[PDB]
Amino acid sequence: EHVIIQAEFYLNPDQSGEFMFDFDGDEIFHVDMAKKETVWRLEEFGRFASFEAQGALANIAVDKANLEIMTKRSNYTPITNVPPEVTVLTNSPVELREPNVLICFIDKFTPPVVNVTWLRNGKPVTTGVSETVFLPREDHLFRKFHYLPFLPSTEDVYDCRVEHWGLDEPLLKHWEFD
Amino acid sequence: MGDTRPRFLWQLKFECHFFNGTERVRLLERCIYNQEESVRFDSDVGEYRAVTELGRPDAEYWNSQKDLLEQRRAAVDTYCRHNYGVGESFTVQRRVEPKVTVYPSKTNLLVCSVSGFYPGSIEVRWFRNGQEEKAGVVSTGLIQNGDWTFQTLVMLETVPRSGEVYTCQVEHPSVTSPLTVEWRA
Amino acid sequence: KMRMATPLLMQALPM
Repeated sequence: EHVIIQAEFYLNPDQSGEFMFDFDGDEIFHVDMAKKETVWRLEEFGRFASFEAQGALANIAVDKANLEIMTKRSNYTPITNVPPEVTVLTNSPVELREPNVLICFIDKFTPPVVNVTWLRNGKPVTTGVSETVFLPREDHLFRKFHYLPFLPSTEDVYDCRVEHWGLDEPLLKHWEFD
Repeated sequence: MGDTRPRFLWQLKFECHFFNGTERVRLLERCIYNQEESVRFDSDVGEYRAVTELGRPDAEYWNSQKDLLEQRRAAVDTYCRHNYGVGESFTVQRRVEPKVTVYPSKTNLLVCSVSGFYPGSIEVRWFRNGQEEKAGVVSTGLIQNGDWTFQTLVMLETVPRSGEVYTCQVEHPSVTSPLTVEWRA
Repeated sequence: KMRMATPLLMQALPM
């Protein structure tokens, strides 16, 4: 058994939207709407398939037009914020001076706008970090992954800083080598 | 986090569900406003259906366009099955071998870590001297990394004693013979 | 080539 999902959304008034394929919980790819290019989740996907990126933009335009209609039809009933659960963990078990990856997993939230900051020793880090788009869930909330490659040291301490309209204050998630 | 302006959200999902590969296919087009599904097209049903009141108009309006309903009904072949074929090679048949490691913790606890594997179907077992320990075993359950690999932690609560060999054993489609890691008092 | 499914437009002049 398997499931493939083409998932797309438009959000107002932010005017943000995404287009992505999901296989059993994993992103196959999404489209970069500005550059109009297909962005494969793993480089090697891109050598065994292709996708007409422009099509996504067309779809997004339909999505937007329909949103606008639904907004009025609902008589401007706004979405209810649902704050996320956040979880920090490592790619593999940690051994000092062995390069690892810290994972910030933001889950069970909507709408799809978040702010995520990596905090080493209370200071923002951006070196080598990466993230995913908003991934789909059956209850229609969202998942998102942030990644921070690092060298495990004993002095270094870490935090994942997450903000979202459903939260009254930034949510900090700690992690140290203990 | 400012800007309390009310938000309005529209989500489209096309879900291709596969059973025994291409054998049975179901297509689900779900339309969702502010996290509530309002109307869908279920290939098992063959036409749009309202899920909430808000969706009623679209069901009728789209159903009345019979040339489109046919496009949709075909989609299980033109879209679901077509796509399955294109992706199988690197998705359905993706195999990455787990990496296994053992180490103690306290609460004494033993920890088996299985990380970096795909797909997610996996069997992890604890052995005390080659007698499988079926009780006192506590698992973290599958964890999706978001990068097409999984990880999981299976803990054995036990009071070790030298002359006891603890084994963590892992079975997974990526390997033919189980992987085993042993830890000694 | 991977295939896209296209959403339908809602009725723009509503009743």
